[PDB]
Amino acid sequence: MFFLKDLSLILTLHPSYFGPQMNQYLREKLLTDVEGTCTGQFGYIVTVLDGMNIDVGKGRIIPGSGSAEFEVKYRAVVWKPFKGEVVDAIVSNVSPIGFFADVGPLNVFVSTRLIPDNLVYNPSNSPPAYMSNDELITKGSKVRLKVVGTRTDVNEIYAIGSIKEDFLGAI
Amino acid sequence: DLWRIVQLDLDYHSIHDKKAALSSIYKQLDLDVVDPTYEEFFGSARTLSELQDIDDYLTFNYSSQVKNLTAVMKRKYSKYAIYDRIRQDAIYPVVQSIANISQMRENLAQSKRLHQVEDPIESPMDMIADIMSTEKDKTTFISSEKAYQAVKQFFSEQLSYEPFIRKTIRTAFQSFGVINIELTERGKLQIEPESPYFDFKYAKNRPISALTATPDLYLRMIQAENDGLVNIKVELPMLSTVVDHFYNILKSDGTSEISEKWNALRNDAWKQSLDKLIPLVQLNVKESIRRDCERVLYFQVKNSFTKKIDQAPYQPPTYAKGTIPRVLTLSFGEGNR
Amino acid sequence: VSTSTVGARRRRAKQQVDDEENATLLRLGPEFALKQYDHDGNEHDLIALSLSESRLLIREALKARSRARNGGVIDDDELAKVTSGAVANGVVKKTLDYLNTFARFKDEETCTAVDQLLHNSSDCSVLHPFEIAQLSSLGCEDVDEAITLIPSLAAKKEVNLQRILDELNRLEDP
Amino acid sequence: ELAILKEERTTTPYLTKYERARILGTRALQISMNAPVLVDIEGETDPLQIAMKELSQRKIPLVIRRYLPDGSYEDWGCDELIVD
Amino acid sequence: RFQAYRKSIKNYKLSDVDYSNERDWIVEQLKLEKRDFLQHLTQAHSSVAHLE
Amino acid sequence: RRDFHILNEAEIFQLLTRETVDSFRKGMVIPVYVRKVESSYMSVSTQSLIAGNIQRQDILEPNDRRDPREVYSVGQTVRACILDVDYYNFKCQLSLLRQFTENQVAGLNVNRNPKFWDIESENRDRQEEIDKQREESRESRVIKHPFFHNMKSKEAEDYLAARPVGDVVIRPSSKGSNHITISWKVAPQLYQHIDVLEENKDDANAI
Amino acid sequence: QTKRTVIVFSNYLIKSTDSTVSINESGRFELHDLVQVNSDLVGIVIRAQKDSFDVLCSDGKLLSLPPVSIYSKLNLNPNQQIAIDSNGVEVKVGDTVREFTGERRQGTILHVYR
Repeated sequence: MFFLKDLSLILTLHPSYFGPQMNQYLREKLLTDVEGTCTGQFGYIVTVLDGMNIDVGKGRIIPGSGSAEFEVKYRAVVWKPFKGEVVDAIVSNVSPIGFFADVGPLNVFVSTRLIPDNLVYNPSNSPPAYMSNDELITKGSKVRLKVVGTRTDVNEIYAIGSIKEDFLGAI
Repeated sequence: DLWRIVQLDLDYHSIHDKKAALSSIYKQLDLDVVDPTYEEFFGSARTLSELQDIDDYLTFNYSSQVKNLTAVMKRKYSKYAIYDRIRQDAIYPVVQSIANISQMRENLAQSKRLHQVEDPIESPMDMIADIMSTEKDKTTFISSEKAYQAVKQFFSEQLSYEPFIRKTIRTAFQSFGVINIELTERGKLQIEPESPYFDFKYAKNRPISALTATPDLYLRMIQAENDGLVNIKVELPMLSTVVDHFYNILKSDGTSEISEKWNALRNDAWKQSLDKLIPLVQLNVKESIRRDCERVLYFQVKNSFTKKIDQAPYQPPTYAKGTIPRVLTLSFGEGNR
Repeated sequence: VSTSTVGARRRRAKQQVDDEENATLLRLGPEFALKQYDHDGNEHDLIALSLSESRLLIREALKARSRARNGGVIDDDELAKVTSGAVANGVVKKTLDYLNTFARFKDEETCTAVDQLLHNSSDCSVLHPFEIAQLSSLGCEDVDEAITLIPSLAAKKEVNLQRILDELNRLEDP
Repeated sequence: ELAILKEERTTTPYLTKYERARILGTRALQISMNAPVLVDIEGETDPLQIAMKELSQRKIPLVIRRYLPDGSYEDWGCDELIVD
Repeated sequence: RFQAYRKSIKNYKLSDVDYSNERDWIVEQLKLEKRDFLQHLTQAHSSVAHLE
Repeated sequence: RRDFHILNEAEIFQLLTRETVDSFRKGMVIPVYVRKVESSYMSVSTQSLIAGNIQRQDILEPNDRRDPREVYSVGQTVRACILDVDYYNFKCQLSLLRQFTENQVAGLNVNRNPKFWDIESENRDRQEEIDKQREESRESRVIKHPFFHNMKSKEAEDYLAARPVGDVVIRPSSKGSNHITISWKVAPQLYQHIDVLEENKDDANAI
Repeated sequence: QTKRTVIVFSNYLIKSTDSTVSINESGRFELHDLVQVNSDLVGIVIRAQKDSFDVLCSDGKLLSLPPVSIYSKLNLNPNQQIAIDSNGVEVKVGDTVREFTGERRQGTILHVYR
């Protein structure tokens, strides 16, 4: 789910960049170091609002190292999945152990043990799919799934979905 | 070849369930008149792609009947609901008057003109507007242009779901198609002169028939495609020839401006049907070539492994073959001080 | 890396059950609590975003940045290519693809009307912003379906759920 | 809040010896780390000497933040503090 | 090995009509795949009738 | 089963050096390591312990008349091109001539037939990347002088407009950091820009 | 690690919200080890597991293999691990270089092979 959050970043600048263009350079450095990153605490930062008018304040010189430390506060759009949430998805891969879907930047893996039994995996089909009499879910097929668990990594998030309840599966 | 026999029997055992499912579905439809296209394409059905084509044709031309049989509730939206509304609406007679479905099928199957597409006495816009004005109560369309677009898209869907057009396009692509590769920005930057993907960075018009002799090239192209670097495109040099031939079969012979409008509508719907049909045929051909190359490489690896492990023990002189010799091994590993 | 405006949170002895993330229970954790603070420390509400609002905001910000980088002189692919960073480019491409392929409302005025309906409504004056975002995003059609997908709305029976769903379906472009 | 406005600054308008020493050290370190020099150098090569030359001409781009006992502070530019 | 191959196959024992159809489909598949081998065999050993 | 398979020269070479015959043959460039320098030859070692030698005709350029020891010393690895390979004896001869170490770039044998290869696309991408290589960055110049002002030509003329005749301003020149433009007021609404060439510059920002 | 379903009794499980598994004292190879996958493929270790290892090869792909399957570590002396840049200047282990073209990235050299 997408949100607006007020975040802050600590930026350290080498003395070789102490020029008139210091502020703009700090702005592009912030944009390059925040746009697209993935933090387990917050999720995924997709964009920074008002990216060219961010206040940086006054940097403090670190005693003994010369480099200046800047405290940058900004507002950004953040997306983070939650346990027990039902969202739309697009299937990216089909495999006997289960199928992998994509919910924005997040890639969700659904095991066969969380798939209804009538959706038997068909490897002979082109492309291979988990199909039933009235349902056929393959690569590129819209699916509505509920996120059950989320795994936190260093700079990545792994989520597990399920389609075993009602109003789920193919859409 | 015996391993191929085992694989082929497994494949047919798999597709037998699908063909039985299609037979059961058709029996549940219980058509008053047996559809000649159904019989003709079911008798010659060999691949699961053709079975899927049969299923699509049956579901499209009997969407109401198939939906009822499903009913004979999760609010899944039927993708054919709009077409069912068109069937129920007063504009469906105009869609009939464009061209007779049975006559179209006979002409296409014969590949030559058996009947002439009769142009209605009034232009498509004339008939659409007249029926809209005389049936404002039932015509669900708002403007005559909207009804015109709906009729064109319905005709395009009818042409697209015709099994014969799909079969002809698939045969043409499988016989005379070529392979072209496009590069994404990731492909534009990551395909380096030392990378193994550099062999096909700018390949063009590669014959399909020659691919089976070199499976690794196609496998590597697919692997590069899966990495988000390249895009594989299959195109036919004579696609315009097939389009023109099918248009000539479908087009009417009238010369009046009303006939000109009817021919324009038919041609536009036919182009839309081609636009919808091309990706599916491309994917089917791609999967077929993938399976062929994979099987070739599987057999090649099997032969290589067999050659690797086919060696009898060393035969000492003055002894028969198969005798185990006494052996002494001397080694030091590296040779450093 | 990035630090939230909420700090402190030192050691204690009590342990609470409203700490684990759970969408059904509407327990979003401390950093996503209902009450937030801005850079001035004033009171602030949690700001959820539906796919329509998120798409509008991301498109506006990206096109503003693209215009600024060109000296103030539409395509999603070009707009994604505007940003810097290959991984960032891929992430924004994926988000844009998701938003485009599931955009319930691609028009500013439709989204504005939807937000006005979901905010100014007397029944919706109690609705949690997460519930509002879920309702505007999932595009549910039935009261039972919405309740099954959103367990929180089951306990809120003072909501004109069916007519609001029909209003959303009407506002949804067919 | 904690910052004190420029009009109501009540600390001494002179550069104390501790502030002078710290400013010279920081500027010398920054110059030794390839920071731009804001004054013309005739033949000088020692970072400390360049820093002293910058200070004499009121060209050091640093700000002194003087902490009052209660936690409030005053920000003085090194170009507006009088140096002996 | 056959059990492993047929583990996914729920229904294996086909009818006689289905059996003959399977044989015909297998023959056609081999003829399509081994067309080069059959052509070379027919061309080299043209004297023998109905080798295929 | 067939009798025991005896390894041949190629198989023994691949087993020992772990280097395939294709990846180690004529017309290849490898970073060999110099192990012994002599007047008439240089003895070098490859990465895979393959001892190599070069006759004196190739260590140094044919035009140069220096000594092999002066130019190259022990421990100074250099690029070399394979000329001959003794697979049985694991001996190779190398060349240091730049006609091999530098000109050999498109070492792949990929068929570039225009019917099946898009030569035009690869060429266009090649000038694209070459122009990208040509692209560089530039920054402003800062000078400390009482009469120096970072202004444009029109900006300098307007600044001198408010001043009487004869006042002088100094601004960076468009011909490069080694050039300086001096603008002085010849007459009311009449100014002369004079370019000054700098010699023996200590730094770009320096005078 | 194996990314596969495992069935174990509830008596052998503890609810630990964080893994932070240390792979030390296990197998023969550690992180950032240049090992030989087979007779043809040579790679480096990116992530170690209690049951297997993750190896990035010279081609640019990722593989998962048991510790037994790996041939051995490619112990190379400085007289063997030698790198030469485009201009011909020798570059040793741990030095920072920048890509001449492409993404033009930069980093510290971990291992040199061919």
